[PDB]
Amino acid sequence: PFLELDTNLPANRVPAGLEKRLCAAAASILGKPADRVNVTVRPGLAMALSGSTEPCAQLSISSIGVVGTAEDNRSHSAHFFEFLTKELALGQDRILIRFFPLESWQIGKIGTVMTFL
Amino acid sequence: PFLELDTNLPANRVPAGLEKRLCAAAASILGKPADRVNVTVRPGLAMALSGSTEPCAQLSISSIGVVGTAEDNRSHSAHFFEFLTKELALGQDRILIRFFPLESWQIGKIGTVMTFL
Amino acid sequence: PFLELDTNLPANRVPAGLEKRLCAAAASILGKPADRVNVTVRPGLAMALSGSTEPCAQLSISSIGVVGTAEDNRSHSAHFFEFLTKELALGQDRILIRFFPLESWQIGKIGTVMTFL
Repeated sequence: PFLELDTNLPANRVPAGLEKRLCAAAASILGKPADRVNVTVRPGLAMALSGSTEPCAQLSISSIGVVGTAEDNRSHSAHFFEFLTKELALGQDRILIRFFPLESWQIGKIGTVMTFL
Repeated sequence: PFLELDTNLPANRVPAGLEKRLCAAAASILGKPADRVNVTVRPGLAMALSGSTEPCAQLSISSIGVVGTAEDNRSHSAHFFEFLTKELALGQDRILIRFFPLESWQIGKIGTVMTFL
Repeated sequence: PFLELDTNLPANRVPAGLEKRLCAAAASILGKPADRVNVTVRPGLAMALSGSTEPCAQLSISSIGVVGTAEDNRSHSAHFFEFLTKELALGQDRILIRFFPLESWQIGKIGTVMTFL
């Protein structure tokens, strides 16, 4: 999985080691081995979420197979909201997630694509 | 809508409050309520646009329903170019936009997905 | 083409002028004129790749026509891995790429969309 988190929290208000805890949480939630989970955090950005520049965060989650239905994503969303609200000290109205299915021919890994591994 | 703006302008050359003005402009252009508009600005990046590292900006716009045709996007592009050229003091050859349709099952909101709200 | 590179290398460990060399490399690899190539580098991020927070980089490549098959992307991946491993002093296990086909109606250019140019 590929997780990307943009926030207007400054880096010094994003708890140390968030990327590592998010990586482990994602592995558990999405049912994927932790050595296949990728996390990118981009703090200190200028953001409006739902029209408001109060602290907020946007999460993007991309994966093969497991983020392509409403019913799967409803479950995933609940868990990721729980994780981020606590970590970032945000209410649920200050987080949004976007889910993006991927296919193996899209993933370049060790100089080839996942199709051939 | 979800707008993401990457620029090689340093943060101190991106006018204060851009994210708020872009949020209001997007609401007007895309015909969506301002409390559904999201904007993320990432300044100070290293960028080449059309082969050149002169100041520039890349905008991504994602939304349900309204960014999926050439004729819709032609109109949207004109307006967003007008907005950004003035705000960022850029010529039109230094901005590019990418439009991405989204579906409700992709949007995690308040711990569920938009499908169920 | 639109290339986006996220890294946890600090900006002062990303060689000067990387964005320019990546732009020229991409033009050669993807067979596109260099004045149509776009590169964005976002350094100093907090990242885990394959579960690990050691230095790493994620590259996204978006283009019309040339990134939509496994066999095309296998070739592209080899070249981009070669480029980035050397530039960033990373092993191949510390880089991942994602390929995203685009269509002309998605690209806002000079106030219109590529469809009409």
